[PDB]
Formats: sequence, structure tokens, C-alpha cells
Amino acid sequence: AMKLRALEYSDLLFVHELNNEYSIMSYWFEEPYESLTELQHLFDKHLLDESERRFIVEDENQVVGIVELVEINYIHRNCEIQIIIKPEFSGKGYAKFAFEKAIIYAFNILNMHKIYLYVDADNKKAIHIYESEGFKTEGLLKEQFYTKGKYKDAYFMSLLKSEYIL
Amino acid sequence: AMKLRALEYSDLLFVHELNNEYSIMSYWFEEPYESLTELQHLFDKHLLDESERRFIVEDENQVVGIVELVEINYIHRNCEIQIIIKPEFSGKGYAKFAFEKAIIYAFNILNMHKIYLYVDADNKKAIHIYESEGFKTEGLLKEQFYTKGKYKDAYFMSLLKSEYIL
Amino acid sequence: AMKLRALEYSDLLFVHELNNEYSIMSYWFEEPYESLTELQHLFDKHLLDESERRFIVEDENQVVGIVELVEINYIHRNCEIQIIIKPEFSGKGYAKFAFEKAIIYAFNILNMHKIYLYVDADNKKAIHIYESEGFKTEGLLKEQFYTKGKYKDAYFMSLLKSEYIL
Amino acid sequence: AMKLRALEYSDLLFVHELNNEYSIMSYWFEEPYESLTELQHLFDKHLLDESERRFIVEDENQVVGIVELVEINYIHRNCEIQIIIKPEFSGKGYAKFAFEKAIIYAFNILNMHKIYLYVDADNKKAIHIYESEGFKTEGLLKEQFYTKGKYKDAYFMSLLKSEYIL
Amino acid sequence: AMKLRALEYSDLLFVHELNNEYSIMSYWFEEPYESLTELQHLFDKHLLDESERRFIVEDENQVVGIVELVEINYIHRNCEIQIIIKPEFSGKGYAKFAFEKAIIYAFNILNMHKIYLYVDADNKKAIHIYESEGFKTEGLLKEQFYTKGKYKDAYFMSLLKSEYIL
Amino acid sequence: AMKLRALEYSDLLFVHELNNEYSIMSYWFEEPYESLTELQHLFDKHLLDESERRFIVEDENQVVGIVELVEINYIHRNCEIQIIIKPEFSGKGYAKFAFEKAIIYAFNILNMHKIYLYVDADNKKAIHIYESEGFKTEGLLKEQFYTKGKYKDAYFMSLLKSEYIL
Amino acid sequence: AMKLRALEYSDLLFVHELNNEYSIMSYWFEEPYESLTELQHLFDKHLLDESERRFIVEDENQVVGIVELVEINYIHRNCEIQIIIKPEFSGKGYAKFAFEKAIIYAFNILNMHKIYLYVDADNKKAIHIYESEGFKTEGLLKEQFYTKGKYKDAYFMSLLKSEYIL
Amino acid sequence: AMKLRALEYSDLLFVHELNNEYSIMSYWFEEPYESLTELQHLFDKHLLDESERRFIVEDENQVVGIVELVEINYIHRNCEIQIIIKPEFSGKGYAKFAFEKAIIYAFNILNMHKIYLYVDADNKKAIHIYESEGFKTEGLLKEQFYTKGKYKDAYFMSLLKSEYIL
Amino acid sequence: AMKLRALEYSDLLFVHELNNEYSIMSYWFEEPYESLTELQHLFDKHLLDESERRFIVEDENQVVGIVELVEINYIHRNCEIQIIIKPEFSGKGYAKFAFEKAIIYAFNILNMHKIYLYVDADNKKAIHIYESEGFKTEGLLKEQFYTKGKYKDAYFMSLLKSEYIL
Amino acid sequence: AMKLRALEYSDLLFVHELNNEYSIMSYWFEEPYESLTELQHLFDKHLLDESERRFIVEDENQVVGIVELVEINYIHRNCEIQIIIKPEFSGKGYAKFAFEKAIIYAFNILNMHKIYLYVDADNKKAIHIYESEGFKTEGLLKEQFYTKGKYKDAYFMSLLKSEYIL
Amino acid sequence: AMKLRALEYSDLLFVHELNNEYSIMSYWFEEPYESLTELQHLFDKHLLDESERRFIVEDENQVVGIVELVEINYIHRNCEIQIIIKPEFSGKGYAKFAFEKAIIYAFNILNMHKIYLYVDADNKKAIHIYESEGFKTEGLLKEQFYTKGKYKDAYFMSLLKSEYIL
Amino acid sequence: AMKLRALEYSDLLFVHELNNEYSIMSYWFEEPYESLTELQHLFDKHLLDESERRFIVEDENQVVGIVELVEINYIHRNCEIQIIIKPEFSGKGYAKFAFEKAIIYAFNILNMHKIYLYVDADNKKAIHIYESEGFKTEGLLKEQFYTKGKYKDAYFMSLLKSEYIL
Repeated sequence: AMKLRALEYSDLLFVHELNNEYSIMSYWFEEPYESLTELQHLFDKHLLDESERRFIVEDENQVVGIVELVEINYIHRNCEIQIIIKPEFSGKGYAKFAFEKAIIYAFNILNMHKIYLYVDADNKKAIHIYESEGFKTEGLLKEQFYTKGKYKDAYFMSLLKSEYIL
Repeated sequence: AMKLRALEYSDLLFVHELNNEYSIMSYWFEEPYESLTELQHLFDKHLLDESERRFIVEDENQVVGIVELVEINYIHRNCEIQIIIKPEFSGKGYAKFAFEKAIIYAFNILNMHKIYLYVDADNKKAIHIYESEGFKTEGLLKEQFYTKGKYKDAYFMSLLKSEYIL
Repeated sequence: AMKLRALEYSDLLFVHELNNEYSIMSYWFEEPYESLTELQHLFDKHLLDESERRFIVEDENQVVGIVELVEINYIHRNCEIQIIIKPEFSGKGYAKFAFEKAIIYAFNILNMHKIYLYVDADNKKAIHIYESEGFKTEGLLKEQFYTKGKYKDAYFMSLLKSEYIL
Repeated sequence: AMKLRALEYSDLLFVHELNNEYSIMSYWFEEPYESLTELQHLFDKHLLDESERRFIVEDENQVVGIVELVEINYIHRNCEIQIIIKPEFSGKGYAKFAFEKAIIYAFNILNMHKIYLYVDADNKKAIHIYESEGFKTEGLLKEQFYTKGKYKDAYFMSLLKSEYIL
Repeated sequence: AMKLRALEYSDLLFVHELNNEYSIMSYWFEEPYESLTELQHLFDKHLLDESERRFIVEDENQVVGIVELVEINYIHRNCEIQIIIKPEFSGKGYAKFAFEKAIIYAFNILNMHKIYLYVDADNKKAIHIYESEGFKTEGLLKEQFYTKGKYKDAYFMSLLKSEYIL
Repeated sequence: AMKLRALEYSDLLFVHELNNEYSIMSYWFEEPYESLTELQHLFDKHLLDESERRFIVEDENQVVGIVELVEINYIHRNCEIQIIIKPEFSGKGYAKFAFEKAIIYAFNILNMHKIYLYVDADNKKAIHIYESEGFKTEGLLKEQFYTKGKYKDAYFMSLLKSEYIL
Repeated sequence: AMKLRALEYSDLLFVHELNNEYSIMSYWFEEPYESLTELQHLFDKHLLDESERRFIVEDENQVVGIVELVEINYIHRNCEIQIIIKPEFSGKGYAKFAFEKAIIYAFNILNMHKIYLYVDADNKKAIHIYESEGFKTEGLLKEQFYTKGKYKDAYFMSLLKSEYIL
Repeated sequence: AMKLRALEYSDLLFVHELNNEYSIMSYWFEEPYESLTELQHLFDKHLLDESERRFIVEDENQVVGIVELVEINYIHRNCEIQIIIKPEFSGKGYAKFAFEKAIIYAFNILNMHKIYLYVDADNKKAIHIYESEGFKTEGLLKEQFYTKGKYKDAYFMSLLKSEYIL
Repeated sequence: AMKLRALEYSDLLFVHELNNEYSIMSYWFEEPYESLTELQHLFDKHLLDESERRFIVEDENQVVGIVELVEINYIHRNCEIQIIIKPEFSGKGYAKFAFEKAIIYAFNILNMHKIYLYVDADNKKAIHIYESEGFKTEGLLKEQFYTKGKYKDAYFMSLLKSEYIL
Repeated sequence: AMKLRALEYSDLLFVHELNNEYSIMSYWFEEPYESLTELQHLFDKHLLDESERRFIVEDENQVVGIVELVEINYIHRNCEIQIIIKPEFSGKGYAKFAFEKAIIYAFNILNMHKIYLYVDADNKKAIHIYESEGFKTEGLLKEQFYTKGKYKDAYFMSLLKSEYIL
Repeated sequence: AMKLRALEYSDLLFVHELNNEYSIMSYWFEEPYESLTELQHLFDKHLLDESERRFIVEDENQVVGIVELVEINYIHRNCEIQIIIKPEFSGKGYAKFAFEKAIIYAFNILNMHKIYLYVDADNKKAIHIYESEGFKTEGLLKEQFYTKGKYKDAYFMSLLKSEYIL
Repeated sequence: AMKLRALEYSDLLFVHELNNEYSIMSYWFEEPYESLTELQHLFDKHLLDESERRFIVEDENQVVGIVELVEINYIHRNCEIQIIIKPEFSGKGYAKFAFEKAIIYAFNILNMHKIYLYVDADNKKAIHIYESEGFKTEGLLKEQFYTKGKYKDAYFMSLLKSEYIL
């Protein structure tokens, strides 16, 4: 049984470890962190800020990933979604599950109108997870991110609640 | 033997767990929380605020629920009542007991004039608990709450101390 | 030319004066005030709280009233509306104007789903202003407010954006 | 035209002067003060405390006195009333007016059940003002106050809202 | 061997428990508390305030009660006395002892002139403990306290040091 | 002679006025403001935050607009540009000038790689100013902004420094 | 007409000047000061401390001196009295007046049992003012104060309220 | 082997216990305390204040008492000495030792000119300890202390360094 | 008569203006500023930091420039020198004077061993001012600074006190 | 397997020990430290400052060194690199590895343009590690550092990303 | 008529100016200052520190100098004296006067045992002022101060109160 | 193997004990302490103050002493040295070692010009340790320190780096 659970202070080591698996710099409420000690301090600084919301993805046996809703805007009713699954659990349907649940949370709980994400235009496996959840490409943002010594293009993809309920 | 006991800091894990059993977002002194860590911080922020009062419902063996009096107003002498019983204990009369005791607390201890609540107009089992304690419907508030992807209607129900003592 | 303008610190004397024209106790972010000095201190305490929003109603010559949106909830997308016009300006269409503009602000700017208000069930002139803006009665809340030595009944009235655009 | 007006920070010099006309030590939220500078600092410390409420008594031309409701208790619904009129205005009906208005405020606005006061058992002129407003003696508290080198007896007098409305 | 001992932080659980045996709301330096967690926070806030003084009543084996001197006034030299003995120890002379010692403390240590108390006019067993220590009734304060759904009358009783030493 | 000048505290009234000319809600370091008093407080809170940079556009006679660089990211080296010219000065080349200077500042001073903006897909006059400065459309973000009661589509447009220097 | 008036913040220049007329170091709540700037800062630090109480001695035309009650002890009910009259006003009866009034304040207002003072055993003119108010010598404290390069003896003198009322 | 050792935070329980053996109220830097919890808080408040200095009197086996130098004045070079020995150790020469050492500390380390003390004029055993260390009576301060229901006379006794070295 | 004077708070407008004459970003204690309002806040933050020292260069009629010693290191005894003269005063010998005086201050007052600076390798007029004061080139730091859209090379130049005194 | 890992609070003992192996004084965000206790306090003060970034160099068995990027400048895009390897691990290729990884981090992650370092002109073994990573000497800074009683010359060496990718 | 007056906050401009007449760096409570703005901030930081004491030297017409007692030690009873007279007033006997008065203050008011000073061994005019007040040389501290590019020798001179009174 | 190690927080008990072996009062950054609890609080207050520097003297088996450099002045480049060795380790060469190392630290690491000390003119064993390290007497400061009831003379001794390297 998988589930999404709200992120606690005690989750931050996992968060740190997961993001450490990627060379791209990591942010907590738009402030950068590279260590667990930085992450703990940013966590306490932003503790009641509603612009981001995070969930731990679990099965009964362990924590397997994180769902982040960020740039949550309650006027325009949209937010950016980021999901990271431990790479050792790829293809096991944790990403599909996390997506399904987070989309449901954004639309049916938070009452968002639209959700969007950015994805490296070379990350075919991620794009396919996104596409299977109904995300559509709305933009190709050239040289938008600098990663591993190169500026890379990113797709802006999005999902409208109205498309979601059809 | 059942009893109501004042909520302590050490009760917050139970509070967190109970509210986690419901998809509707949870509030502490009108500030939203989804994690235990948020709940602990809001608890300390509002520690001496008299606008809400909370009790843990117990039997000798465990904690079984929570009674909340909120929006307590000492001029107009009314407050909103919220009671949540662990769903595994339904039909065991904990809800009836919690109600009876909280109404007594509101009227005979706090000196309230009126108590009211909101209930989803589809929640027949809850409405019947309320009706059996003498709550009357005063309003049908259409599309007042957004829950699980739909705007839902709620009854405003209320109990006057004067009706209570008859 | 009438207009709504965002409330500044320098508006608080007017706010104080206006609310002083009514015996019912006045609140700023749910904290009571009776003097300008209390109002100034509550203003600074709640300066960036988004749960209430206030506008000054003006014509070119003077400030004539206040529009308050309170209990703003960005999940359920509803808020309570309060409008007070200086009694010397009654029947001049400032109330109609203030209403029209605040409803527009709530729906088209804030993206609310529903707006509601409470009104003493004897206040026929107010109720008629409300009814002319499309508010419908959803409830009759008996003995809900204590005013001038008596518990008084209030109508809960509301307006759905969906009704508004028809 | 007389009126009661809520006490502002700018009233504190008057408050200081008035209380200075009496040898008995003066208190602000149960903390003693003898100077204006102490009074200003206590005022800011207790600015949002609801246990006391104070009004300035005025005619169109000047401030003539102060009404204080203290030990306000919103559970038992009673409070202690203190009224001081500038001695130069005695017999002009400012005391009667202040009383009438403060009683009305306590009962009909604050929803108190009972109001009480203490008065030196030798202060016949004050007692008669009290008696004319319906206060009844409930106690004779011997040697309760030390004033001008002597312990003096005080009457506890009170007024029930139920008596007030008959 | 019985004794009175000054109240420590570590006594607050006992204090909480004892006051929990009574439906009347409990106060610490005139601020209400219902939980141990509230009591701990009020304790630290008022730690060096001399307006109240509290003692734990003990025998060699356990804590059996609390003595409170409150509203201590060092100008008029009087204070209010409250004593609560665990109901399981009634009739064992702990109340008599606590009284005797607290009166001695108030008069001979604190140099008070007068001590007083309030007691529900129906609480014959308490009144008799008071009367046996020389308290005299000075007032009958009608409908002064709201308890268990009813306004109740209280006696004001008092003891003068001058009577005490005769 | 036109020029760009760094924004001072004393510019905030102009900033407030300018943004007040538009119904879309205004932000300072991603926190919303509608009044000058809110803007002043956010200004002091974010005074040394380098994620946004703002300039006042002037001619010798008056302030005519504002240039904002926001979401400045010094790793990926891109930022979002917002320019607002007083509508009374449209077509006078202040927008062209402001653009030219801000692009120069972003690229040649801040060393950005890319600049981007969002524009309502119906705002032809703005789009043409952008296009004349070399911005290219990279995306069409449907229903991305809620404005005047409707979700509206926005173009994401961008300019690469490499294109700029050709 | 002479009078004693409570010391305000605005009195501190006078206080500074007066004490500057004496080589012995000056104290405010037992902390030393030599300048007005030090005195202002100590004043704010000790603003609500009840261990000292100070009055300005005036005639209708100017401030002529200061009365200080220090080391006020409300258990043992005694305090130390210090009075300084501008030396230009000596023999005019300001010292007698100040004494008379301060003694009255200590005994009849503050309820002190005893007042005492220290005086250089060579200061015959001061001692005679003291003796004329009924102070008696209780001690000769040798080499107790170092003044102008010499250790000097001081009389401890005192007045009992019981002697005062005979 | 006896010795004096500087008082640490961990000594405060002993300090509390010792002072608890006496009915006279106890002070820490002139602020009263009756509990260990009050004593701990006053200790931290006055941690670097040089007006008092305290030592624990020990033998190799236990703490047996406390030496306090208070009202230390570095201009007039005198201080008040207080010594309390556990009553179970009386007559064992701990008081003589503590005295001898504290006098040596005051004169030879702190460079005091004079040391003094107060003693109840009935406390013959204490007076004899004092007299044996060369203290001389300089005053008889009548009704200076209120203890066990009576005002009591105290001797002021003192020792001059010049007498000490003869 | 020229002179160097220590920089005051009131100099910051001049500082702001001067640095505004250059496109390179400006720093105060290594924190960037572009406005006077930022500069004022950084000034107060770093008010007693000894790592930088600044002087205003003046003639009798006006302020003409600024001397900055930064990265002052009191172990290695070296610091970086920056001098900016208003461009309207070039060739008038203010730069020579400022240099001469600041070098004297660094060596003879601060006891530095070495002073150094960085200069754009194209800034011949500056280099010649430096060379005329005895600075020698020690390095050519390629692409060290990004200015006006290009990475530029800088000379590191330095002066040893030992060379200075020859 | 070697790796670089972000520095945590728990790394500071290692950091302290390593720097203790060198007589040159050590800095944390340009503030000097010699003890672990100083280092811990500076660590918390600078916790979110982005001007320095530090990594621990490890193999599977232990921590072997530290990589520091300091004076990070995101406008000019350069930073100073410092690497210290435990001297017991010299010649084992930890320095080469640390270099390779930190250069990669600076260029490909942080997007720096240039990296530089300072090295004592006598430290041939270090210079050779630097030279093997492509650092070139750009300057010889004479008497720039005072170490072990002598002013010593340092090479400024640097690496351009453009050279790095060739 | 000359006099010494205690230094006020408003004296700091004079203090700044006077010390500015000397190249040696200036200190306030051992913290260096070169500007008035630094001096004002140090003044407030050290406002109640008794280790230094300062007086302004005046005649009826203007302030002419400053007397500083520093390193005041109340155990060893000695302090360092610094006197600076405006150089335009040299030879007018202000230095003699300031000395005479400050010595009197140190010995007869502060009860110091010894006063000392340091003086450049070349400053014959100062040394002669010192010698005429009875200062004796106790030491020649070679290369003790670095001034105007040279290490200079200083005399330590001192005056014993015992010599002073002979 | 002996060594000097930087003083940590955990060293303070040793520091306390060592200084306790001497009757002369002890200072931490010129603030007096007699207990470990005072020392801990002063330690945290002065944690980053560079005016004093302290080392623990050790052999492999235990801590044997402390080296203190105080009054460190980085302009005049001199400091005062204090070394205390546990008296049980005298004559074992710990003092010689500590000296040698601290002198080396002051001169070769801190770049001091001169080091000095004070020593009781009767302390021949200390003076000989000093003399053997090249300290020369520059002054005889009579009655400079009050110790064990007597004013004592001290030698000022010093060592110039220039003498040290010969």
C-alpha cells in the first residue's frame, strides 16, 4: 500500500539525501541548500509559509520519494509540481502513484485550476510519466537551466483541472 | 468510564492523526496545518488565546476523539462546536457522550447562550447525532465548502441554552 | 466620481469614527477595538495578513465609507462582506456603488466562488441594498448577536459568482 | 450635550490630573501609578487587555470625568465600576449621566449580569449617586482600605441587570 | 507531621490535578488555565510577581493540598485566601492546619492587616472550617459566580489581625 | 534626457500609484500588496534581498515608470523583466528606452544569460514593444492568469544575450 | 502655595542640577549617575520599580527641591528619606514643608511604620530640620561615608509613626 | 579542613534550604524569593552584578553554610555581612571560621574600609560570635524588622579595617 | 586646502552619487548596494567593523571624493586601497593628494606593511596616478572583472612600506 | 571510492583539527577562529551566506580533507579555491581528486568563469598539484602573508573555464 | 571661572573634534573610533559602564577640553588619567586646572589610591604639566606606541594619594 | 610531549580551578569572575573578541596550565602575557615551554612588536622565568596592586621582537 504523508521535520534527512542524488542545486522556499544543516534551518524559517507544500511518498516499508507543490498561487490558482522518486525504485509505479495523488491534492483539495512543471527536454522517461498523467507541452524554454556545464532547454508542461475531469 | 480532559501539548500527535483521517484541511486558531510539526508550532503561538478550547475524549483505555469549541465569542455568547471521534469507535456512544459533555461545558461553565455547528448536508450519520442532542437547522449554506473536488452545501445547526434546559 | 481605494494607515481615524456610529462592538482581524489608539496597534500587528481586505469608499470630495472583506478563505473561496456608509450619505447610491465594486473585486480579482454577509433581520433598508445586488437568504440565525440589551436574529445572505454572471 | 467617548492615549494627562485630586493611590490594570510618565508606560503595556475598559466623560466644551469598568469577568459576567468627575463639576448631573451610560454599556453592550462598586462608608454624596442608579449594599467590608492614615470601612454595592430592566 | 512548603515549578501537575477536581474555572495571576501546559506557561510569565503567593500543603508522605494568597495588596495590607485540600483527605485536619499556617504567614510574616475569602453560600462544610478560624461574614454577594449553569451567591468573609491576636 | 535610477524608499508612492492603475494584484518580493502602507513594510523586510532589482524610469521633469527585474537567478543566469510606464506617457518611447537600458543592465552588468517575460496574449501593444527589443515567444501558457473575471493565456517570451549581441 | 508633585521624566534636568550641587556621588535605584544622559537611561530602566518614590517640591513659581523615599520595604514597612532643597532657598521653610508632606505620604498613604535617614554628623543645619520633625538619633555610624577625601561619621535618625501621631 | 568556596548555580538548593530554616523573608540582590525556582531565576538575572558576593562554607564532607557580602559599595568601601550556618552545626566553630575568612576577604581582597551587620537585639548567641570577631555596636534601630508578628529592634554592628589590623 | 576627513553617516548621499558615476557594482563591507537606502542600512549594520575604513576627500568648498581602505588585515598587515574622485575634478591633484594621505594613514597610522589595488589594465590615467605614488605591478589577472558586457583584465599593483620610506 | 560531500555542523571538529595542523591563522567567512568553540559559533552566524561553500573530502573509510570555495562572486563569476588534505594522506591522490571535483563544481554547477588560488611561492608540492590541474601563475605578490615570523611571497594562480574545457 | 562638568551625549561633537586634532587613534571604552557617528554608537553601548569617567573642561564662554579617567579599577584603586586641552588654549592654565580638579575627583571622590598616565618621552610640555602636579616617572616603556610611522617610547608616570596630601 | 592548544568552552573548569589557587581577583576580558558559573557566562559574552587569546598548556597526560595574551593591540602591536602553571608542576619546565611557545605565537603568528607583563616585585621565581626568556624591566610601579591586605609594587617587564630574533 502506497501513500502520501505530510512532510515532517524528521523527514529532512531523506529530503537531503534524495536531492543529493541530483547535481542541480536544491531549493527550500526558493532559498538554496546543499547540506542537511542548511535544510533544517530553512525549514524552521518557512514553517508556516503556504506557498509550498510537500509530501513524502511511502509504501508500508519505507519512504520512497517526495512530492513538492511550489509557487502555489491562490489567486491565479496554479502551482508547479516537482516529484522525485529514489532512482532504485524506478519503474515500480511510485512516480505514477505520487503524481496521481498530488494532482488530486492540488485540484480537489487545494482547488487549483492548473498545475505545471518544468522538465529537461532530454529527460524522456520523466516526460513520459508526465504525458501519461495528461500533461501537455506549452513551451520550450531554450537555455533556461545550467546543468553539468551546459545550458539546457526545458519543456513547460501543464494540466488543466478541466482536462483532468474529462 | 468516559471522560473529557483538557488538551495538552502531548496530545498533538493524536490530534494530527485524527484530522489526517479527513481530506478537508485542518485549522488551529484559524491557521491551516497538515503536519504534526506545523501543529506544534501553532500550538505554542496560540497557547493563551481564549477563542478556542479543546478537549480530548477518553475512556480508561485510550484517547478516542476530540471536542473543539471555536469562534468563542464572549459578548454574543456563542461558539461553534466540532467533534471528531476515531472512525473505529463509531456507534459506541463516544460521540453522544462528547456532545453531552461539551454542551454542558459551553452552557454551564462558559456561560454561552448558543452553540452552533456546520455539517455537510449529505452527512446523515453526523446530522442524526446532532439532532439527538437538540440541534436545529437554521440554514442551508449552498456551495459553502470545497471538498474532494466539489463545492458542497452545509447545514448551519444550532442549540439555544434556553431550549437545552427545557 | 466615486471610487474604492485601498485602506491606508492614515485612514484609521475615519474607520474609528464610522464604527463609532454603531453600538455593536468593532473588530480588526477578529480582535476587538473601541478606540483609535487600539485600532492603530491592531493595524500594525495584522499588517500583512491576507484574511481581511479593506477599502475606503470615496467621491472626489471626501471619504464616505468602508468596504471590508473578512474571513477570506482561499480554499473554499468565500468571504464575508461588510459595508458601512456614513449615515449622512444614505440614499445617495454610495452603498450600491460600494457593493457593486466589492463584489467585482471579490469575484473577478480575488477569484472567490461565493460571498456572504450577516444582517439583523430587522434592518430592512440594508437587506434591500443586499437583495438589489442579488444576495439571497440562506439562513435565519436566531439570537445570534447581542445588541442594545437584546439577542437578535440575523439573516445569512449570500451571492454565488455563478448567479452573479447570469 | 454630554457623551461618553473611548479613552485614547492623548487622554492620559487628564486621567493623571483627575486621579491626582485624590490621596488614594491609583492603578492602571492593577499596577500602581503616580505620575503621567508611569501612566503612559502602563497604558502601552496593557493596550489590548480586555479586563478593563475606560471612557472619558465629556460635554461639548471639555472633558469632565472618567468611567472605568475593571475586573471585567466574561464567565461570571460582572465587573467593578469606578467613576470620577472633576470636583468643580459636582451637582451638575455628570455623575448621573456617566453612571447611566456606563451601566447601559455594561449590561446592553458587554452583556454583563451584575455590576458592583466599593465606596467609603462615609462618602454619603457618592453613595446617594449610587443608590439613585439602583445600587444596593451587599456588604460592609471593615478596615478594607487604608486612606489618610486610617483603615476605613467600605460598602460593596451592586446592581443586577434583572433589577435594572424592571 | 504536616507542613507548608513554597510552591515549585515541579508542583504544577499537582496544582493542575487539584483544580481539575472542581468545575469552576481556574486562574493563575488572574489568567485562566485548564491544562498543565497552560499552567506551566503562566507560571513562567508571572514568576516574580508578588501579588500572589502559594504553598503546597504536605504531610511526610504526600502533597495534600495548596494554599493560595492572592490579590495581595501591600498598601491596604489585605489579601484573599484560597485553600484546596484533596477531597480524599477531608476531615483529617489538613484544611485546619493549612488555614492556621497561612493565616500566620499572612499576618506575622507578610504583615497583613486583614485576610478575606469568598465561599459559595451553600458550601456549609467550607464555611464551618472558615468560621472555626475566626472568619466573619461581611457580605452576601448575590449571583456573583456562575457555576454549573446557575448564578450563585457568595459570602465575603474576613479576619482582622487584631481579632486574630485576641 | 531619460535615465534609469535605482529605486529608493521615497519612490514607493509612485510605485504604489503606478501599480494601482492595473487590476492585476501587485507583488513585492512575491508578497502581495495593495496599499502604500503594505508596500513600505515589505520594502523594509526585503531591503537586502538580491532576487529582485528595481529602477525608476525618469526624464529630467518627472518619474515616468518602473523597471523590475525579478526571479533573478545567479546560477542559471536568468531573470524575469517587468516594465510599467505611466499610461499617459505611452508612445513617447519611454518603454523602448526602459527596455533598452534594463536589458543592458541585465546582460552587461548583472551578467545574465537570458531574460524572459510574461505578457497577456491579447496585449498587442506590449508584445510589439517586446518583439522590437528582440524577445521571442517560447510558450503559450493557457489560462495561466486570472484577471477581470477570466483566466487568460500568456506568452512566455525571452531574449538570449547571444542573440542580443548579434 | 507650596506643593509636592510626582516626579516626571521632564524633571530629570532639575534632578541632575540639584544633585550636581553636592560632591557626594548620586544614585538612581542604587545605580550611580553623574550626567543627565545617565539619569535619563536609569529612569527608563527603573520606571515601574516601587522600591523608590520621588516628588518634586514646588511653589507656584518654580521647582525648589526633591523628596526621595528609597529602600522602601513593604514587609518591614520602613523607608529611607532624602530631601534636597536648592541652597538658594534655604531658611524659607521649603525643607520643613517637604518633610512634613513626605512623612505624611510615607505614613498615611504608603502605610509605613518607620522612616529613617542618614546625615553627616557635622551637618548641624540638616540635623536641626530633622530633629524639628521628630527624628531621633539611633546610631552613630563611624567612617561610614567617604566625602571630600575623608571618611565621615553619619547619624542614623528615625521616626516611628506611633511617635508621629502623639 | 574548612574552606570558603565561591557560590555556583548548583549551590542554590542548599541556599534555598538554609534560608528556609528562618521565617524572615529571603532576598537575592534585594529581590525576595521563597522557592528554589524563584532563586534560580534571580540568580541568572543578577549573574554579573558586583554589589553582592557569596561563598559556600564547607568542610571536606559537606556544605555547612553561606557567607554573603551585600550592599557592597566601592566608593565608601563598606559592605554588609550575613552568615548563616546550618543550625545542626552550631558550636562547631564554622561560624567563627566563616567570619574570619569573610572579613579577610572583605578587607584584604576587596579592599573594604568597614564591614557592618544587623542582628536582632535578642539574638545573644549571634551577637557573641560577632563581638568575638571585633564587631562593635553603633546603633540600636528600634522596630526596624517585622518578624513573627512583632516589630523587633536590631543592633547595627561594625568593624573597621583599622581596628582589625591592631 | 585639501584634507581627508572620516566618513560620517551624513556622507552617504555623496558616496552613493559618486559610485553611481560608475557602471561597476558597488559594495559596502562586501555587500552590494545600488541605492542610498541600501547604503544607509549596510552602514548601520557594519558600523563598528574594522575591516574597512573610509575617508571623504575635501577642499574648503566641497567634498570631492572618497578614499576607501578595505580588506584590512591586521595579521598580514595589508589592505586594498580604492580612491574615487568626482570626474569633474580630474587633473586638479585631488587624486594625488588623496593617495598621498591614505598611504600615510595606512602605513604610519594603521601600521600596514603593504598596500595594494586592482585597476583595469586599460585605465591608463589611473595607472599613472598609481605609478606616480610608487605602486608596482605584481600581477595581471585575466578576465577577472565583468564590466559593460566584457570580462576585463586587471593589474594587481602594490606598495611596500619599506619602498615607501626610501 | 572517494567523494565530496557537503559540510555539516558535525564536520566542524574535523575542520578544526585540519586547520590546526597549520600555523597560519584560520578563517570562517573572513572571521578568524582558533578553537572548535569559535568555529561552531561562526558556523551558526554564517549559515545561509552564499559567499563560501565547503565540502568534506572522503573515501568510504574516513574524512580526509576539505574543499573550500570562498570569495564567491556571482557577478564577475569567480571564486578562490582552498584545499587541505590531511598530511598523512599525501601522495594518495586525494588532493588531485578533490581538485578535479571542486573545479567541476565551480564551473559546471556554480557556473563560474574563473577560479584562482594563492600559494606560498616556496610550496612546490602544492604548486605542482595546482599546475597539474591547469592553474597558471598570474602574479607574484611579494610579502603578502606573514607566516612563522617572516613575510612571504605568494603566487596568484588561476584557471579559466574556457581553458578547462579545451 | 573654569569648571569641570560631566560629559553629556551632546558633548560628543566636541570630543570628536578634539581627538581629531591628534593622529594617534582614539578609543571609547577601549573600542576605536574615528568619526562622530562611531562615537555616538559606542557612547550608547557603554552608557552605564563605570570603568571610565569623563568630564568636559569649560570656562563660562566655551568648552576647552576633556578629562578622561580610564581603566578605573575599584579593587586596586587606581586609574589612568588623560587630559586634552584645545591647542589654541595652551598656556592659559586650563590644563593645570583640569589636572587639579581631576586629581581631586579621583582621590577625594572616587577614593583612588593612585593615578597614572602615559606620555610620549619627547612631549616635554606635557611632562612639565604632569611634573608640576606631582607625577613621578616610574617607567620608560620603549617602543610602546606606534605614531606617525615610528615606535615611540613612553613614560609611565604616577601620583600616590599619600604623596598628594603631603 | 608538551603542547599549547586553543582554549575551548570545556576548559573553563580548569581555568576556574587554576585561578582559584591565587587570592588576586581574576578577570575574563577585563570583567571579574570568582565562580565557574560567572566564567561560563563571560566566555559566551566575549566569544569572538580578539583582544585576548588563551591557550591551554598540556603534556600528553593532563592540562598543566594556561597562557593568556591580553590587551592585544593590533596598531601598536603589543600585548600583555600572563602564564599560570599548576603549582604542583613547578620546576618541571612547563613554564619555560609555555613562555617559549606563547612568545613565538605573539611574534611569529600574531606579528606583535613587543610583549610585556607585570610581576610582583617580590616574586623572584617568576621574575627569573621571565628574565630567562629575555624580558627586561622597564618600570617599577609602586603600590600598583592590592593583594592580601597590602599595596604591592610590580615590575613592568617587556620583550621586543627585535631583541628576540638576535
